[PDB]
Amino acid sequence: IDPSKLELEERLVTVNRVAKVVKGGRRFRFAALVVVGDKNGHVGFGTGKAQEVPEAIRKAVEDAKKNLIEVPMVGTTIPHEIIGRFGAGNILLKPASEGTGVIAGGPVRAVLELAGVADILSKSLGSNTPINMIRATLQGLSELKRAEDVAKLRGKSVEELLG
Amino acid sequence: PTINQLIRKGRVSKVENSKSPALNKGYNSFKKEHTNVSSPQKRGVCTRVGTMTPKKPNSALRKYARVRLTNGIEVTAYIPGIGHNLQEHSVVLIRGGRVKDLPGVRYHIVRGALDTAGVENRAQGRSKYGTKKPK
Amino acid sequence: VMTDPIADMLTRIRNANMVRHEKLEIPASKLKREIAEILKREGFIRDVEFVEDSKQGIIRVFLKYGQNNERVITGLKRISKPGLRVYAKSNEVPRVLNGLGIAIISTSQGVLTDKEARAKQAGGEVLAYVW
RNA sequence: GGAGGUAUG
RNA sequence: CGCAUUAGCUAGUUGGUGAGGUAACGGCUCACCAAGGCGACGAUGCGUAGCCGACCUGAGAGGGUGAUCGGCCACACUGGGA
RNA sequence: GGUACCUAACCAGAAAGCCACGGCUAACUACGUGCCAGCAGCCGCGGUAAUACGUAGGUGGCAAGCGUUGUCCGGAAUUAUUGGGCGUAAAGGGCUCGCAGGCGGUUUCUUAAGUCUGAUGUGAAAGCCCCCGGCUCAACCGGGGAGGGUCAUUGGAAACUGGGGAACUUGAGUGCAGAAGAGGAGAGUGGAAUUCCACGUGUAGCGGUGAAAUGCGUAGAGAUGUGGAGGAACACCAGUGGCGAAGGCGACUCUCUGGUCUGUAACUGACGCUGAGGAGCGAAAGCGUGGGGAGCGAACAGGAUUAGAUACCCUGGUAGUCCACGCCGUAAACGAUGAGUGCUAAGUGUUAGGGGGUUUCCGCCCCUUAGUGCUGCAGCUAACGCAUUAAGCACUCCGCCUGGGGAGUACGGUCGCAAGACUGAAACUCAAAGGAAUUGACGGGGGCCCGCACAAGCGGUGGAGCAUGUGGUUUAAUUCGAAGCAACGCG
RNA sequence: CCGAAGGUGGGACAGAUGAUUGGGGUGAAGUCGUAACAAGGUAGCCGUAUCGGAAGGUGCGGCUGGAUCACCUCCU
Repeated sequence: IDPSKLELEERLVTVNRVAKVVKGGRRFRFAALVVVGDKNGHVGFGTGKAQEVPEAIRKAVEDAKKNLIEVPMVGTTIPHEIIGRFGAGNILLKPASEGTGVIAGGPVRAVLELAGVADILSKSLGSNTPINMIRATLQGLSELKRAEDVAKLRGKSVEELLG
Repeated sequence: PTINQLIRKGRVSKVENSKSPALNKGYNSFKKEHTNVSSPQKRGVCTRVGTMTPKKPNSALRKYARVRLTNGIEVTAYIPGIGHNLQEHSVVLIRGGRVKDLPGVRYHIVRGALDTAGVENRAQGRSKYGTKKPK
Repeated sequence: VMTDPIADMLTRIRNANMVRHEKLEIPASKLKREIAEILKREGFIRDVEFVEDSKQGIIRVFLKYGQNNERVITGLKRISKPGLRVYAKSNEVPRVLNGLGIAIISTSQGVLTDKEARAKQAGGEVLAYVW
């Protein structure tokens, strides 16, 4: 995916001050986690370290732009329920009715709102570590099957699939 | 567990317990039994009024009272605010609320209830210290 | 010992599918054979052969992969198990993956998919989900 | 080149 | 509803014959026969509680409550009797 | 009740407080205070610059209310049916046998208990939900419906579960033919070595330690040769080798005896799996009775070491270790990994078989079972790692876990001669305890390397007199600063 | 005849209280040692027995959740 053609918004999920101990004291760095997305079905996340916070955030954006994925979206919701699982991060994502809006936790919300999903239910069922919740969310979103492509794979019409 | 195991011996919930057990017990004088009645406050008589040292990292002389409640329980209650008028035999009203750094102090004395005077010269959050509005 | 042949057959497919095998051979039974036939009719497997022998027969199932070697069958779950049977009312027959997958219900009309059983207003034992 | 055995602060 | 750190309980007890009694079937009571009945699918014992429509909570499954109003039950200083 | 309601006149006049403002969490400054006074739901504030204490100003959230406490649900997937786990974080019973129970291979017929379905009946009113209407609105009130059950009566369907009958052979077992094995019990036998006893030769120490001593020795030790007594254990073989359910089993021979593996398709034809409670087995220590007793060795004695040394070290040494019977029933009883079954890349050793390929063979190569190791895909895991011997993918059954202490404790019960074992809490208390991995630091850990670091030398200091600085003390003041290296002829 | 209450008696069960006593928990700075964490300076831990002011020591058996250096197999 070329991020130049997409109009990508950036959202700063978290900035953790981490420390490497050395003789004399402690080398602090900042680990920024940022999600970016076009709000039209593409979303990605990246992680950047640096000694200053602005530079950390800049490096996260470049990383995120490298790893964009395409989230299948039926109308304003997801095609079907899925449980995004990654390590201990375990996010359930359920399709919702029109006008429900995005009902998700903090980090999960960033991913879904930047992906441009308008109506979706979610619930974090495992660890709330931001990095792993995001990884679980994108793993789950990456497993969503669109009805049209399923029909092609199974050799049927969409009429037969939906029934 | 297996479904069959669950049938034979079900699940058992964790038994959560009250933070203020002394307030959850009444006393019937006729039967000389403790009743199980939850109360927001209990009346008591001060048997001892003094000061305790807090556990570290804190340091102070924290004013407390040993109170015998109407249900016969003896509890230590913390006296909030600056200065107080409690002595032995002072009748006081206690409420729930631990003092984090005072081991075994699990209740507060309500300022401005029964014998406990309001706090002198208190002007903000007066309602919490039983001080009437000055003019 | 063997306690759920249906579950065991589903697992053979799941495991073979996971490593993108072309075919697998399952020991046959009437009920397993009916499930296999549904998978073909619904386009989850390529073909199913029934080989006779002195014993109970063998079902050779040919798995189906799209372009880019993509697995058509994403997952299989056993629902009704020997330890806990699952029967559904006609109106409570489940849809699987929001209608993108199927459920196989054993009914007095026969071994049907969820859609087929629903059209007949029939319930029964919910054997498996396939998506 | 890697695994297994045989005094106070 | 809880407890197995409650495992055996029952002797009109469980059936039968007959009689008595009841608005009425019935060990409901008696007399005489037999030894049966209940229990690990939790009897018995202990503890706890009026039950419900409903009320509070929860996405739901559930959890808690059983005040006001309605239904049923039980009680009337304590025990028994008519 | 002259109440509601209506009309008229006068008057902004009588009618705003509570909590909070460090983060979670919307809302910051000044002063006082100085680990005191106090605050606190949690992290935590406060020890002379407090946005956390108290006050004041301002701001924020609500508002005739506002806070605190108490109780219930949620968040809590934190008892997980929906919807969790048990290698190392809490959690697999020490292991087997097995009653009840749970679960169960394939075909066909039948039945209709479970299962699905048609109709009928019923689930009061109020309440919740939907739609209307009346109180000036709202609360509230009223009308009409909807909704609600492992519900009952009566028909139907037969795929699955259950019951009955008849078949099938893969599971399981039997027969037949082979194979290995420290599997067990009993009875014998053998060689080495230690100790002791007797004797010959022989003389001054032997033994022990970091160094010594206690101890043994001229009463002839230790060393050396021959023979004998007795007890315990079985070098080499010997191997992530074998066998066993586990504990465990290692000299040889014989007696009795269990199990596993391979081939065969002769036979039975689902006869199977798991298994609470129960029964049996279960290292070492320990216990009872009676034997035995070389070595070893709790306790204990003495010699050392040490500030002390109720220890490590040394010289002795009792129970015990051994045997028979009985009891005890616990281990880091460990693979910290329950049993059964099936499925899912390979490479490579090794143990016991079978079949074959060129053969007298040897052998090499190929295949196949069943074990036992290593590496390693997919997959799994928090990570470490597991990976056809799963910690992967599934299904059946059993056991067990729900923060750390209190505590494997108290009470009760069962068992035991006793020691104790099994079962097994709570009050109270903390906001952690913990797993894996990472960065550094450290080690009386290892490796490598360097330095007036040591070594190889030279001359000093510490002693004396005095100069100077410092500490202490004395002073009216003995001004102030510097305090291991890195303060002290220093500013 | 049946029959409440009451009386006598011995047991069962539950609670309260009790001289004295036993550990347990928690506490801003106490005393004695230094048992564990590195090879923690005698590797540690588990069961058991015995001994000792105290941590603990020792014996028998077991485990690696043991450091350092040598040797035999396995794997790369």
